[PDB]
Amino acid sequence: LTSNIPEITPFLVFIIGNVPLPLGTVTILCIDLGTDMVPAISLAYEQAESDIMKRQPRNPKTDKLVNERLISMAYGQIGMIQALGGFFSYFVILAENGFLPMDLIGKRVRWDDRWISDVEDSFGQQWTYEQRKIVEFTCHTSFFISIVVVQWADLIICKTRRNSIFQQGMKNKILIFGLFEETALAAFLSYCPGTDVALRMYPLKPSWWFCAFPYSLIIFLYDEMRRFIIRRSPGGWVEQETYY
Amino acid sequence: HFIHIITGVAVFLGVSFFILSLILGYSWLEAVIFLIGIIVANVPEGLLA
Amino acid sequence: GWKKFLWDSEKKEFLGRTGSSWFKIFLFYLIFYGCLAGIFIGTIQVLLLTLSDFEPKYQDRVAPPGLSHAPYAIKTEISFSISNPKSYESFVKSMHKLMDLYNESSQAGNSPFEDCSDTPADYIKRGDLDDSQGQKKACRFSRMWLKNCSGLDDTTYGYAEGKPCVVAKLNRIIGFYPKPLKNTTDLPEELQANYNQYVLPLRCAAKREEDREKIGSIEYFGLGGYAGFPLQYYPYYGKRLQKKYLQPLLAIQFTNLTQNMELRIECKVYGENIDYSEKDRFRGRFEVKIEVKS
Amino acid sequence: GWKKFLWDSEKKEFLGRTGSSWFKIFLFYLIFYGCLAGIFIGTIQVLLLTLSDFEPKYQDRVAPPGLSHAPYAIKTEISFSISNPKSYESFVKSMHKLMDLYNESSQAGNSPFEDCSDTPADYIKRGDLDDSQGQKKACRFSRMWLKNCSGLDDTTYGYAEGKPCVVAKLNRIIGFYPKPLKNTTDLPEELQANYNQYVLPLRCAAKREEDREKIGSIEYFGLGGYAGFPLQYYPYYGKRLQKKYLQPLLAIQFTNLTQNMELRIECKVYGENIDYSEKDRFRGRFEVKIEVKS
Amino acid sequence: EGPDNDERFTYDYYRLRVVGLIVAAVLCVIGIIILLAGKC
Amino acid sequence: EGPDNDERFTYDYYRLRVVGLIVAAVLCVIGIIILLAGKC
Ligand SMILES: *[C@@H]1O[C@H](CO[C@@H]2O[C@@H](C)[C@@H](O)[C@@H](O)[C@@H]2O)[C@@H](O[C@@H]2O[C@H](CO)[C@@H](O[C@@H]3O[C@H](CO[C@H]4O[C@H](CO)[C@@H](O)[C@H](O)[C@@H]4O)[C@@H](O)[C@H](O[C@H]4O[C@H](CO)[C@@H](O)[C@H](O)[C@@H]4O)[C@@H]3O)[C@H](O)[C@H]2NC(C)=O)[C@H](O)[C@H]1NC(C)=O
Ligand SMILES: CCCCCCCC/C=C\CCCCCCCC(=O)OC[C@H](COP(=O)(O)OCC[N+](C)(C)C)OC(=O)CCCCCCC/C=C\CCCCCCCC
Ligand SMILES: CCCCCCCC/C=C\CCCCCCCC(=O)OC[C@H](COP(=O)(O)OCC[N+](C)(C)C)OC(=O)CCCCCCC/C=C\CCCCCCCC
Ligand SMILES: CCCCCCCC/C=C\CCCCCCCC(=O)OC[C@H](COP(=O)(O)OCC[N+](C)(C)C)OC(=O)CCCCCCC/C=C\CCCCCCCC
Ligand SMILES: CCCCCCCC/C=C\CCCCCCCC(=O)OC[C@H](COP(=O)(O)OCC[N+](C)(C)C)OC(=O)CCCCCCC/C=C\CCCCCCCC
Ligand SMILES: CCCCCCCC/C=C\CCCCCCCC(=O)OC[C@H](COP(=O)(O)OCC[N+](C)(C)C)OC(=O)CCCCCCC/C=C\CCCCCCCC
Ligand SMILES: CCCCCCCC/C=C\CCCCCCCC(=O)OC[C@H](COP(=O)(O)OCC[N+](C)(C)C)OC(=O)CCCCCCC/C=C\CCCCCCCC
Ligand SMILES: CCCCCCCC/C=C\CCCCCCCC(=O)OC[C@H](COP(=O)(O)OCC[N+](C)(C)C)OC(=O)CCCCCCC/C=C\CCCCCCCC
Ligand SMILES: CCCCCCCC/C=C\CCCCCCCC(=O)OC[C@H](COP(=O)(O)OCC[N+](C)(C)C)OC(=O)CCCCCCC/C=C\CCCCCCCC
Ligand SMILES: *[C@@H]1O[C@H](CO)[C@@H](O[C@@H]2O[C@H](CO)[C@@H](O)[C@H](O)[C@H]2NC(C)=O)[C@H](O)[C@H]1NC(C)=O
Ligand SMILES: *[C@@H]1O[C@H](CO)[C@@H](O[C@@H]2O[C@H](CO)[C@@H](O)[C@H](O)[C@H]2NC(C)=O)[C@H](O)[C@H]1NC(C)=O
Ligand SMILES: CC(C)CCC[C@@H](C)[C@H]1CC[C@H]2[C@@H]3CC=C4C[C@@H](O)CC[C@]4(C)[C@H]3CC[C@]12C
Ligand SMILES: CC(C)CCC[C@@H](C)[C@H]1CC[C@H]2[C@@H]3CC=C4C[C@@H](O)CC[C@]4(C)[C@H]3CC[C@]12C
Ligand code: NA
Repeated sequence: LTSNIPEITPFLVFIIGNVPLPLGTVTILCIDLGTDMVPAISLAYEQAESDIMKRQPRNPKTDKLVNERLISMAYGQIGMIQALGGFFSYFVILAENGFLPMDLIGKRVRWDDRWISDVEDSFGQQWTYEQRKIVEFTCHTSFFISIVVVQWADLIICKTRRNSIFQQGMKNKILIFGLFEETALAAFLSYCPGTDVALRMYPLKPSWWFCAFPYSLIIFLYDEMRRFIIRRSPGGWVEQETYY
Repeated sequence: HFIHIITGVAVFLGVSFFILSLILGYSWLEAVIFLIGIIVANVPEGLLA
Repeated sequence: GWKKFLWDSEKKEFLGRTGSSWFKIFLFYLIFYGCLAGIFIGTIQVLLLTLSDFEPKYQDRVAPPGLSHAPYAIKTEISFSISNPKSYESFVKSMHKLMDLYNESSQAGNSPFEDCSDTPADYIKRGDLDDSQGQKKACRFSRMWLKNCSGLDDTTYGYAEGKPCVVAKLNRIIGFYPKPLKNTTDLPEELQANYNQYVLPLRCAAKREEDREKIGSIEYFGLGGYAGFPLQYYPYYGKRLQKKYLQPLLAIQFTNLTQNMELRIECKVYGENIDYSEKDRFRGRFEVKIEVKS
Repeated sequence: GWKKFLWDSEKKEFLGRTGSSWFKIFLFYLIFYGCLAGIFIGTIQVLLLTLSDFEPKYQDRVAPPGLSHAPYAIKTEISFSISNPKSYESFVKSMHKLMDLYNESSQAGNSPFEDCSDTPADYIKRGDLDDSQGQKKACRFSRMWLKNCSGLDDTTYGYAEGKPCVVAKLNRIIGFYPKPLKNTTDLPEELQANYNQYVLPLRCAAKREEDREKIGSIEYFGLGGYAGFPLQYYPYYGKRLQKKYLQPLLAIQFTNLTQNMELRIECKVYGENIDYSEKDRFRGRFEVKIEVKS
Repeated sequence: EGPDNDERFTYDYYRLRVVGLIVAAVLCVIGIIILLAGKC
Repeated sequence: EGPDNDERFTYDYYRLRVVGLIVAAVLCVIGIIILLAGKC
């Protein structure tokens, strides 16, 4: 439920701020049914944190499976950071090719037209229609890769609901395999010849792959300090506000 | 219960971007098409499987 | 249910929480989103510091250059009736919009428009891409050079009596030097005559072998009377270093056009650093569908 | 030079810069140091969240326990004249400071001092190291138990007529259970008699073989009359969980002490989780130099 | 930087794709190794 | 946690020193390798 935000926010900005389209349909589908599945199917193999045979039976009317405390995390805090990282990589790709952030607001009408073969950028160059479309597609590819990068820290902060990573431990071999495969698939979809023809995903330059790293570390640190006050402070604000 | 929750935020975000698409200028065909896109976009294909 | 979860009067709750909870949550999200905004802004400022103002870091997506045209035809079709005047208005409005930038009133004084050779010439380098010698100077391009398509004599530009014009233009690229083909034994048929090294040739033809006969006399107008672009207007130094810069233009009159029939005309530029693409139908060449139905 | 670099009146400079520079630099350092302070404070708050309030994370540097004493002797020497009263004042003030904490007035009511066996007994576990059952309860230790060194009869405690006392004390350690040596054939000579499993024995002697003769009768006073510490006062739960806790004490009277001669007396505790160190002369044992010069 | 500055408009995407594939492959292998390490 | 909780006051400094020395040694070697790599 965390990756839904960095998947819907781009269209909301496409209609509101009038910027070119950041994320494509063929990228959302490749994430939802590809990358996300293996790491999430692996989360099931996780061991206990405390003695489960000690607590009383759950209540059916009050304790649920999906409560608002979860929505506040996935839709409210982690997914938001994921969206910021995706938009960051986006603006970087468009700024390095000639389209600065000040000139992107208000361009969709001419950025989409199929018959305007002269679109001036921030430096005065004239871009044909297919040329600007290739850049938009390369932005979809890097946005999808940014999503994978942030899913790393999301799978790690989702491994433990309360306990710390330095306590439980990374003894789950399936989760490790999920991260490795999740990265190999993204690299394969971008670098294989004939992918920019079949699926419309162009190769990335090596400096772009590092635009989502800081957001991922931040997600890890935020959730780590989150899962700390809950331990030291039982019954406080952090508990009745963020404990799934 | 989970399905209920999900469908709630999807129809809330759609009704909100419809009123917004009317305060900015878009025609009714675009505002209606936008609503349908936002709702369907809030559905997770693999969580049930 | 319906009523209680909305407002109960014992715990003084609205929607589920009390007065102090909505405040704790609102304050938390205000601080959280504020930090998020500040971080995004800082990471965007370092980006403004990374790039240069006089040159795009990557110039591989725009090469070779395209070939655009006025008028603005949708689906690459120019269809209009010689009787109904409200048929070619959308075209003339565009043609006029393009030529309206070459008015002599705009090009006046020593700066930043200097007088250049009335006959095609070689390149001109105004230094490097720096701010040392201020705003560079660009060559002047007069309207009158285009003979029968200038909007100065026949405002309509030809659409009035079944003789249309098409002003072709080469896409502006920073630091791009046009290189024409040499006089060696290998050269297209057309290009042999009037080889002026300093001119980049543009030549239109028919897409299909049949249409050849149905297309009449393609009369090109340009600098010096040649069917090309003079190399002296290059290279382009970019907006920041060369504001008030005019790119050459080439007029094409499709005289003697068969009536009531769709004609597919493909125009193509030739040169070394010019390459076409089977996917982009505007890279180096362009297609136009003309049908003067009357 | 001397005058100009101090104040010139053309550029309106003081010490070298103008008015606006000192402000730019002062503002920069204020913001910089402010960020530095905020970062250091945040990294210290996460540290306050890491550790526990009822238990030190690392307890390897304090084991086994030491053996301190009152009085407070500097260089481990107790030298005083039996005539001049202003000679043993610094000692009595300390002895008194230590015993002043075992006043009966302080130990009153059911909490948190419960009455314990008047004779040595076994350990007592008041649960785990949690806050569930509130403040734990500690056993009462009466002053009078120490017979001739209590400051209740002879305030001076003995220093008045050439018979001093030494109140020995075992260093308080959280969760430390004292373990005495068992009755097996291997045990020191001294310890054989009066083996009360529940008592940790303390026995003093002479450092050198010669001094033996010059040392008189070592008379130990303690709980039950034994020369040790009762196991019932353990373990210690820490200040937070056991405020108002009293540790056992053992009085030692060095009767029949030779006059005008430095005597080296070494006291030593015995037990399983007790180990001495050749570097720390206070780990388990202690040394005292006594010289009652009169 | 002169007429023959043609390099300013070229990028070796071929070599980049080759390396990116070598890397993807290695990561895939390592993953398999970790997955099967213990069932042998 | 009971009388025989003796482990709560012990630390294996020996093993720690052994490992810390193995590591220091490795780092020293690697350094030499980098330094002389090129003069052969
Ligand atoms: C670039 O130059 C353009 C042309 O400049 C003219 O020719 C050059 C060589 C010089 O001699 C120069 O001095 C000339 O002006 C210039 O555009 C021109 O702008 C004027 C001023 O608005 C226009 O005149 C007005 O024309 C209309 C009717 O226009 C008919 O024809 C045009 C095509 O030419 C069609 O597009 C229209 O739909 C019409 O069919 C008149 O109604 C209007 O009346 C006004 O003036 C009269 C007095 O004369 C008053 O009584 C009225 O109340 C009105 O105020 C004007 O006479 C002229 O049409 C227009 N030319 C073209 C081809 O559109 C352009 O602005 C210059 N641009 C720059 C950036 O310098
Ligand atoms: C271009 C811009 C991009 C925009 C992107 C938007 C992305 C959207 C992100 C998130 C969507 C949020 C939508 C709301 C989600 C609410 C979750 C919810 O409805 O979950 C259902 C819970 C049920 O939970 P349960 O089963 O445990 O109950 C058990 C009860 N038992 C046991 C007592 C019976 O019901 C409840 O929580 C009660 C319902 C509470 C509803 C609160 C509504 C608040 C919504 C908006 C507020 C905005 C105000 C802004 C102004 C602030 C002031 C400055
Ligand atoms: C600027 C860049 C920002 C990037 C942000 C995203 C980062 C997310 C990716 C990686 C985060 C790594 C976090 C490291 C955590 C280490 C924790 C650890 O070490 O805690 C030690 C545990 C505890 O042990 P214990 O005391 O319980 O044992 C008891 C044994 N008894 C029972 C026998 C006594 O020990 C154990 O877990 C057992 C040993 C497990 C060893 C795990 C080693 C593998 C670690 C990471 C794999 C790499 C993933 C890379 C993904 C990229 C793909 C391209
Ligand atoms: C762990 C459990 C995993 C479970 C997941 C199930 C695994 C699924 C495995 C395989 C399904 C993938 C099917 C992909 C089909 C791509 C079809 C394609 O590329 O056809 C190319 C067409 C050609 O068109 P044309 O003839 O007009 O060209 C004329 C060009 N001229 C004229 C210029 C020469 O182009 C087009 O249709 C253009 C439109 C492109 C449409 C792309 C649709 C792809 C949708 C989802 C992809 C998700 C798969 C991700 C892989 C996951 C691996 C685990
Ligand atoms: C615990 C979890 C362990 C996980 C381990 C996963 C294994 C990682 C596997 C492979 C990573 C190494 C990749 C090396 C590839 C170099 C290839 C190369 O030749 O690449 C050159 C590019 C420069 O490209 P250009 O655009 O300038 O030229 C383009 C010029 N044209 C296009 C015209 C040709 O450079 C590049 O791609 C730069 C490549 C990225 C640099 C690696 C950075 C490593 C980051 C953090 C590691 C720090 C470890 C610290 C150790 C602590 C020990 C306690
Ligand atoms: C690119 C993405 C960047 C993202 C960076 C995000 C950084 C922002 C992180 C935190 C800022 C939010 C701070 C909000 C403080 C005001 C909240 C407040 O008003 O709270 C009131 C309560 C005190 O009320 P009570 O509980 O006594 O009353 C009991 C009442 N009843 C019964 C309801 C429980 O406050 C409490 O409990 C104390 C709880 C305070 C919350 C601690 C959360 C700390 C989380 C993260 C900080 C770590 C940042 C690491 C970043 C590294 C960057 C490289
Ligand atoms: C238990 C132990 C397990 C161990 C398993 C080990 C598995 C093997 C490991 C690695 C194999 C590495 C293979 C490297 C392939 C290099 C292919 C390559 O360098 O091709 C480059 C050229 C295309 O260049 P271009 O001129 O068109 O560039 C565009 C130029 N412009 C656009 C400017 C005009 O290729 C061509 O022409 C022809 C390309 C023909 C198709 C090659 C297929 C390669 C695709 C995928 C294979 C990799 C899978 C690795 C595992 C992934 C798991 C998910
Ligand atoms: C580019 C520059 C390259 C530079 C490379 C330099 C080479 C580095 C050489 C060696 C480093 C590895 C050291 C591993 C030693 C493990 C030994 C071990 O058994 O240690 C256990 C301790 C846990 O101690 P305790 O107190 O819990 O138990 C005490 C229990 N008693 C005392 C009772 C016994 O654990 C520990 O010391 C934890 C040891 C530290 C964990 C390593 C963290 C690595 C950090 C960043 C690297 C990330 C790379 C990501 C890859 C990107 C690829 C592109
Ligand atoms: C071109 C290629 C170049 C290649 C060069 C390779 C060089 C060789 C590489 C590595 C050699 C590794 C040697 C490992 C030595 C292990 C020694 C060790 O584990 O000893 C531990 C014990 C002491 O334990 P304890 O019970 O007292 O602990 C205290 C217990 N409490 C305090 C609680 C009572 O040792 C003892 O008893 C006896 C100790 C006897 C003295 C051993 C000397 C080791 C010191 C330095 C040698 C390392 C230099 C490496 C390079 C550095 C370059 C600057
Ligand atoms: C323009 O095209 C016309 C045909 O539409 C050419 O004139 C024709 O010439 C043939 C002889 O070859 C005569 O039989 C026809 O009667 C002519 N028709 C007309 C309408 O004149 C004409 O030669 C062409 N002119 C140019 C310059 O290409
Ligand atoms: C205390 O020490 C004194 C010696 O200072 C002991 O008394 C001496 O005993 C010897 C016989 O062994 C006599 O010759 C001396 O005259 C005695 N001197 C004095 C001052 O009495 C005495 O026995 C010791 N008492 C104890 C309890 O140890
Ligand atoms: C850790 C968090 C809370 C720090 C967030 C720092 C914020 C407040 C900082 C980070 C980068 C900063 C921006 C950096 C550059 C500029 C350009 C200048 O012409 C106006 C101020 C402006 C726009 C700054 C405003 C304050 C800013 C956004
Ligand atoms: C990147 C920089 C500028 C961020 C610096 C953040 C500073 C202002 C933050 C970081 C950690 C914060 C502290 C965290 C915990 C506490 C304890 C609380 O009982 C009083 C506030 C106090 C003392 C906070 C004051 C503000 C603080 C010091
Ligand atoms: Na989803």
